[PDB]
Amino acid sequence: PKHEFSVDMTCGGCAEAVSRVLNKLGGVKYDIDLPNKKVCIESEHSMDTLLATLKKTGKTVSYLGLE
Amino acid sequence: PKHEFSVDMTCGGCAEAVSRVLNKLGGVKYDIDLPNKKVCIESEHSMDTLLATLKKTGKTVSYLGLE
Ligand SMILES: [Cu+2]
Repeated sequence: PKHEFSVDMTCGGCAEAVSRVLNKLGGVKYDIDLPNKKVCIESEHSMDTLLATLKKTGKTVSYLGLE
Repeated sequence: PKHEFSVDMTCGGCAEAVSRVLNKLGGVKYDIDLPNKKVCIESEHSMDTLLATLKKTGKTVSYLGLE
């Protein structure tokens, strides 16, 4: 499944921190779009696990949906 | 005790993120100096706990010692 999240990243540092928490979770393939404040994640991890992982950053996160 | 950490924050968004994770931990009095990449924390929480809480952000964190 391909999950789509809004994450309120406002600098390259914010983007890199997202990548680091996702790397720590593992079992993910992702792309981070800074100008559109979007993270897409291909994973077998649950929506809730991915959400909780992103929210660890301390950034505002919401779920946009799924393919 | 009064602990000091370096946290590699590059924008105000990064400072907010640090604020949010520390608020969620609770039992802390902190100040964040964004241009100097420094976070001072007065807490009864162990250094270990504060370090782990800061590293949750996915930002690079190091320990600048007791005041
Ligand atoms: Cu930032």
